[PDB]
Amino acid sequence: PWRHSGVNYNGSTLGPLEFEGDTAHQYRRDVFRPFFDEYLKPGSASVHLPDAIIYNTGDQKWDYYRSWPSVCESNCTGGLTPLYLADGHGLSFTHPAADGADSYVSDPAHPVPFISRPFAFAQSSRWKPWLVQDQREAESRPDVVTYETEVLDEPVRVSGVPVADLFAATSGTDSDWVVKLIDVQPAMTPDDPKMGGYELPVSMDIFRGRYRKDFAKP
Amino acid sequence: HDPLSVQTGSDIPASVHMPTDQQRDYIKREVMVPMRDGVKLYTVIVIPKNARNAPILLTRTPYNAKGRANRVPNALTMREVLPQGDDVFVEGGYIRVFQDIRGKYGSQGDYVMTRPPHGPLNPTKTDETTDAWDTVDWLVHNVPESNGRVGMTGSSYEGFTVVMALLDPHPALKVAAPESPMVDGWMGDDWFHYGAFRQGAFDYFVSQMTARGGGNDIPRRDADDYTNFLKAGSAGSFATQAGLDQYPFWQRMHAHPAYDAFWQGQALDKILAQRKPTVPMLWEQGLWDQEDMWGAIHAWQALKDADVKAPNTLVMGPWRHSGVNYNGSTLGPLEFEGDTAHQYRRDVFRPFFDEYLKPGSASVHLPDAIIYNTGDQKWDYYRSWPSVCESNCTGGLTPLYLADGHGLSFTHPAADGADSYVSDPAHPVPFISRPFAFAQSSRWKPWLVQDQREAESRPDVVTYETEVLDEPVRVSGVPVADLFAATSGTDSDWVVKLIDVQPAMTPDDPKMGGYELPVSMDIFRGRYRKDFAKPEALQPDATLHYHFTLPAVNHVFAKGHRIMVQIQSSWFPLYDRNPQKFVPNIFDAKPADYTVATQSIHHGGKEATSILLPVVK
Amino acid sequence: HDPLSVQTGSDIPASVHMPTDQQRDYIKREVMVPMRDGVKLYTVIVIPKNARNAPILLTRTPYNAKGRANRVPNALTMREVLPQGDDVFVEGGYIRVFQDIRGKYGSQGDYVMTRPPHGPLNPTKTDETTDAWDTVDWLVHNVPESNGRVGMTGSSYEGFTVVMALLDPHPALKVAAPESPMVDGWMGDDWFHYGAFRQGAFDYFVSQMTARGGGNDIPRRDADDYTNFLKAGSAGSFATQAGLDQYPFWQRMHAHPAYDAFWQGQALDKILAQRKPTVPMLWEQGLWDQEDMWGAIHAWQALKDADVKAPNTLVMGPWRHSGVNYNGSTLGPLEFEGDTAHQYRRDVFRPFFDEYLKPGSASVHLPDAIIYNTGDQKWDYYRSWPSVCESNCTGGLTPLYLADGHGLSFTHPAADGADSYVSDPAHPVPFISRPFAFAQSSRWKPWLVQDQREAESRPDVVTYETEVLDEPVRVSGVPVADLFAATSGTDSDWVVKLIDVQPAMTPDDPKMGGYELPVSMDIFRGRYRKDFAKPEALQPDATLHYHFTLPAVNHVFAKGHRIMVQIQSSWFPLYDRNPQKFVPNIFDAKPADYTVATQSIHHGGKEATSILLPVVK
Ligand SMILES: N[C@@H](C(=O)O)c1ccccc1
Repeated sequence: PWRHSGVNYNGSTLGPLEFEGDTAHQYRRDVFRPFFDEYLKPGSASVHLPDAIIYNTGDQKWDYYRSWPSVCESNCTGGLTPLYLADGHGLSFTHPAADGADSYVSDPAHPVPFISRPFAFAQSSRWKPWLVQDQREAESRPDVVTYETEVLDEPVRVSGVPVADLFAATSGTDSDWVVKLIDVQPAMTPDDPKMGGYELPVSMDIFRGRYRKDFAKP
Repeated sequence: HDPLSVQTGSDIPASVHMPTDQQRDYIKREVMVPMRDGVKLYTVIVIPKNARNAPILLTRTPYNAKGRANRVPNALTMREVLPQGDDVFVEGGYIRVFQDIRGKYGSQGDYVMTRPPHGPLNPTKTDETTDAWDTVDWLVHNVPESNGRVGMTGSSYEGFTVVMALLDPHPALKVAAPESPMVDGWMGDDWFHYGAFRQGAFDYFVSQMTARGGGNDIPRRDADDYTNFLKAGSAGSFATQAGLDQYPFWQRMHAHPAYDAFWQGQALDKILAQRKPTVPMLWEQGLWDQEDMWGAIHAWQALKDADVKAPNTLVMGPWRHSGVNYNGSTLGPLEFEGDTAHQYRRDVFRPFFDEYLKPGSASVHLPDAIIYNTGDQKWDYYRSWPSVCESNCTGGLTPLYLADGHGLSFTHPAADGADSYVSDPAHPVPFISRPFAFAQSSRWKPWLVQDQREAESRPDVVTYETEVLDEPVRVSGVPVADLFAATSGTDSDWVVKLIDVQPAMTPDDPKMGGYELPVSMDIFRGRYRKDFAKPEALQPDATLHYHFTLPAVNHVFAKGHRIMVQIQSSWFPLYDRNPQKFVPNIFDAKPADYTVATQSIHHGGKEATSILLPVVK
Repeated sequence: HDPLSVQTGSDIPASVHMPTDQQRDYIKREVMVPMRDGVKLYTVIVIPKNARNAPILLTRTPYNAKGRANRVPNALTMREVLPQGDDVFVEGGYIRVFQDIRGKYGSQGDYVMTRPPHGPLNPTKTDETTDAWDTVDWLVHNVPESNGRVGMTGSSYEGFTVVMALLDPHPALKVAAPESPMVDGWMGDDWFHYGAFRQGAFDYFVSQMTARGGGNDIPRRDADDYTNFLKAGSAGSFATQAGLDQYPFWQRMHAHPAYDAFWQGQALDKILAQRKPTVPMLWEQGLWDQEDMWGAIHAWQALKDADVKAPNTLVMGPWRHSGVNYNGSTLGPLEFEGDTAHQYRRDVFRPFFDEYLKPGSASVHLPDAIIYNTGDQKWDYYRSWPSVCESNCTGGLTPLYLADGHGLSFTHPAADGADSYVSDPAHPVPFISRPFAFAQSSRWKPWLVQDQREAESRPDVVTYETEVLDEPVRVSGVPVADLFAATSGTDSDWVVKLIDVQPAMTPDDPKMGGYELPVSMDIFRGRYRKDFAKPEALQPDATLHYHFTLPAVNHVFAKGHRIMVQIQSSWFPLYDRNPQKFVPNIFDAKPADYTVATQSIHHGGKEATSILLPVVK
C-alpha cells in the first residue's frame, strides 16, 4: 500500500489512509532481506515465495497468492466479472438489457485538475500521495460523469488487473478517456470523521483515444 | 457506625458553599427581571468587586445568558468569566449584564424567532423593544453599584436585540453599538441573500427552537453536506425529512418565499430609519462577514439618509462574522497589521462608550465610517463615506467592463460579445471545497476569503481578469453588479465575485502565489430581477439586465495583482439550487423541475456587463 | 389574524415526531429498572432494528448513561451512536445496554464514591453487586429481542462496576471483561500509589460528587497546576481552599491516609479472590495505563493464585488508560504495528464473548496472558505467564545492579558505594514538562511515555545506564525495585524509573534519537516501608531497604539501546510533596514541616540497589 518508491521508507500511512504497521518495513524484513540472504549469504535458510505477495487494501493485511491472478481475461483459472454501468448513474453486475447513454462536456479551456488547485510539479509533498486523493471535487464537476453502486450489503472482493470495457463517443476527432475505479467509504465514519463518504480511488488511468486501434499508428 | 468510615447517606453534599466564591474579584447576581406583561426574564449581573457607580453593559441573548457570562465557568477573575470581547469593558470596570431573551433558556414566555416589532406581525403588548426597555428600567433601579447608565451591545442575534431596542429605547440607554446585527434576514442577512435561501438555517432552526433551552442538530446520513442536500433534492425536501415541517417558524418562512409583507415587516434598517433614533450608534460588521453582511452597513446608511441627529459611525474591519469580539490579527491565509479586533475595541469602541457611560470621560468625534483597508493594511478614517456611489455622492462609480478574451477593462468595449457556460443543477459548484458539513464551523467561519481557483477551473463558471497591474487601483465603497446575463431556462441564480488576484509569485509567502482572493461577492435570484415582492419568470435565451449591490470594499489592487470577476449560477451547499425552471416555490422543487441551462454573460456594447467599482484616489 | 404570517404562540413545538427515527437502523429504550430496595435505575437499551436472540453487552456507569450511548447524538446508525470500543459488538448485532449507577444522573438513590461491597464498610441491603444482579435479572426478563445471555464490560469506574458484579453475579451474566478497573485505590490504582497521594483526585471529587448529575471543576488561580498546588502547600490545604472540606468522601479519605481497614475493605482484587467466582473473565489494562495500573493485573493474578476454576486471561496492549476502546496505533511519539486496540477487540475480545453469549459460536482457548511486545512490536500469547517472578515461577528475576560511574551492571558489584542527590521540596520535579494543569487531558493521557531526558538533567535525580547494548535484553514480567536508599530526613518518597534509552541516532525518525522512554516506573511513600497500614518515621541517614513491584513489562532492549534507571524523591504536581519530615498525616502538612533532604542511593555490596528485572529467553 505504498506510493512510488514507498518501499524504501515508511509504509504505515499514505495520505489520509492508515495501514497495519510499517508495511514497507514489514516487507523489507520478512521477505526482501531473507530472500536476498538465501542467494547471497550461503548457508542461509531458503524462502519459498508464491507468485505474488500483495497487501490487501481492503482486508488490511498481506495476501500470499501461490498462483496470481486467479481471474483474468485469458488463461486464468476464472474470468473477470463485468460491473456494468447503468441508467440512473448506477452500477450493477446485471447487464442492462436496455440501451442508454450519459453525456458530459469536456472543455479544454477548463480542464479537470488531477488534484486540487493550486498544484505545482515542484510540490513533492502533494505529488507523492496524489493517487489516494479524494475524488469528490471531480464528482461535483459538470465535466465528469460518475456512476456508483448502492451501499453494499455484502463485501465485494477483488484481486487482479481490472479492465476498462468502455463504449464512448466524442463529438470531436480525438479524446482522452480517464476511468476511475473508486471505493466510496461509508457515509459516516464516526471513529475517523474525515473519511466519511471519502471517494477513494483504488485504481485509475488515462487513455488517449487516438491510439484506440494501434498504439503505433495514431 | 463511625461516619468517618461507614457511609450510609450520600457522598453528594446536600448544600454547597465553596470558598472559591470569596477568592473572586467580582460578584455574580442572578435575577428574574419581570417584564411589563408579567413574564420574568433570566438576567445575570456581573459586578466587579468594590464597584462604586459603574456603567452597565447590557446584552440580550437567545444563546444561554448564563454560559455567555461563563467563558471560564465560575472563574476566579472576571476577565476569564466574561467573553474575550468584554476585555476593554472589564478593564474599564463596567458592570456586565447578559439577559436571556423572552422564551429562551432561563427566561419565561413564548419564543418567537426574531420576534417582529409591535405591528401587523406582532399585535401583542410586548416585543423585543419593550422587554429591552423594561430590563434597562429594572437595571437602573436595582443595581446600587451601578451609576444608572446603560450601554447596549452584541453580535448577530445579540446585536439584533440592540437594534430592536433602538426602535424605542429607555432614557437610561445612553449609547448603543450593534455588532453584525440581524437586520434584513431576506435581503442579505441570515436566511436569504437576494431571495436565495441559505440551507445553513435548517440546523439553526432545530438548534434554537426544538426546546426552550439547548437542543441538538439534524442527524446527517453522509458526512458531506454537499451530498446530504443534493441527494435530498429541494430545500423543502430536507426540512421535511428533518421533521422541520412541524416547526412553526419554518412554516412561516416556507409560506413566504418572496420578499412579501412578512419579510418587509422585519426589515429593521427601514423600520429603524422611520423611528429616527436619537441614541449614539456604533454600527459594526466584518468586511468578510459570512453571516450578516447586510445588517450594519444598511442600517447605518439608512439612518444617515434620514439625517439622524446623533452619532452614527460605521466600523468595518478585516473580520469574519462576530470576529470583532475575538482576535483579528488573521483571517484564513490572510494576515493583517495586528489584532485589528482588539485595536478597534480599545481605541474606538470603549472611548466612544465611555463618553456617554462614564460622566467626565473625554469626548470623541468619530467620522462617518472607520474602515480597514485590506489593500494598504491600515485603518481608514473617512469623514464622509462613501465618496463615490451611484446617486447623491460627491462622485460616481467607475465601471470595470468585461471584454473579449475573458479580460476586464476600464474602457467601454465597443465590440458586442457574449460568453456562455452550462449550469447543470445536478453538479452545482461547491461554495467551498468538498467535503463540507454545515457543522464544520472551522471551515465555515473564513469561507469568504478562500481561494477561487477551484471554481475558476470548472467549465460551469466564467472568469474575467485585467492585465497585471502597473498602477494600483484604489476602491472604497459599495461595488455594483451591472449584470447583463441570459439563461436558457425560465429562472436562474447569478453569483458575481469581485476578486483580487495576488501576484503570480509571492516569494515571501509562496502559498499566496496567484491566489484568487475574493474581496466582495454575492448571489442574486433571477426571478426577483423586476421585484423582490413579485417573483416572475425569465424569458428563455433573452439577455436580461440585473443590478445589485455587492459587499462594501475598502481595498487596493496593488501592482502585480489583477482584478478578477467571476460568474456562476450555483453555490452549493450554502444556497439551495435554483431549478433553472420557474416554479411557484423553489422550496418545493421536484426532480423534474431542475433543468440544465445555458448561461451567456453579455460583455461590451449597449448590454455591457461590468462591476461598478467605487474607484477613488 | 393569519397564522402563517402572525405568531402569538411559541415557535417551539409542543412535541416532536422527527422522521429521522424511522431512518435509524436501531431503537433506543429508556427504562427505570427497579432495584431490590425499591430504587429505580436509568437504563439505556440500544437494540439493533429487527433484533432476535441477541446477546446483551452491559455497562454500568457513573458517567451519564444517556450520553454514553450518544457518541453522535441521535445518530442515524448504531455504529455512530455507540462508543468507538463497541465497534466489534455493533457489527455482531449485540444489544447495547448502558445504565446509570445508583445515585448518578438519571438513576435514583444515594451516591457513594466507589460504594464499598456489603460488609463492615457497607451494612445496607444493597451494593453495586446486587444492583448489577437486579439489573441483569430485569434485562433477561424484559428485553424480548435478547437471548437472555449477558456479558459485562467497561473501562475504569465502568470496569469497577464489572468487578463488583463478579463478586456475586446473576446466573445470566455469562462472561465479564473488566477494562483497566478501579480495584485498589490506595495500593496503586486511582487515589494513592503505594501511599503517595495523587492530586488529580480533587477535581474528580468536585466534578463527580457536587451534584447527582453533571458537576464542574475547581476554579484555578494559575494556568499551571505545578504552581497552583505548590503555592497552596499541602494537598489538604488545596482541598480546603477548593472547598472540598464539605464532601463526605474526601472527609473519609482525609481520615484514612494509610492502608487501614477502610481501604483494605475495598481491595476488590483480594475480595474477589475470597469469593472463588466461576464466570469467564478477560482482564485488560494498558501497559502504559496512567490511571488504573494496579487493577486488572492484580485482580487477575489474585484469582490465578486462588486457583480460580474458570477462564482467566489477562490482556495488556500498548495503550494508555482506557485506550483499549479507541485506536491503539500510537501513544505520544511512539508508533505501533497497526491499530493494536482494534486488533484485540476483533481478534480476542468479541470472539471470547461470542463463545458464551452467542450459542453455537466457535470456542476460543486463550492463554494466561496476551501481552503486546513493546520491543518486538507484535502480540505475545503466553501460555503460562509470567515465567519469571520472585516466588513460585519456572525461574527467578535477574537483578540489574546500580554500579560506580553511574552505570548499570548485571554483575553484582562487590565494591560498596553510594550516590547522593539533594531533594528540595520547594523545587519538586515536574512529572511532565511545565506548565501542566490537570485539565490538560491531551498531556495527561500519554504522560507515561514522555522523554525522561529533562529529569536526567536535574541535580535532584540520579541517572544510571548500561553501555550501548550489543545484545538485546528481553524482559517479560513484573520488575521489582530492590531499593537501598537513605534520606537525611524522617520521611521520603522514592520514585524508581525503568527506562529504555533509544539509540543515540535514529535517522528514520530523528526525534527519537537518545529518547529516554520509560517502560515502567512508579513511586513509593517511604513512611510505609515496614507496614502500609502503620506508617513509621525513617531514621535520618540510615540505609533502608525498600522492595516494591513496578508496572509490568513485556519489552525488549535491542542493540543500540541502553537500560536506564532513574531515581528521584518527587513527582509534582501529580503526587503531593513529601515533607521529608515525618508528620502524622501528610495531607495536613504545614509550611514549616517541609524540609530539604539529602537522599543517598547505595549501590553494590550487601545493600546493592537494583531492579529485579524479569529477564526471559
Ligand atoms: N480512572 C478514572 C475513572 O474511573 O474515570 C478516574 C477515577 C478517579 C479519579 C480520576 C480518574
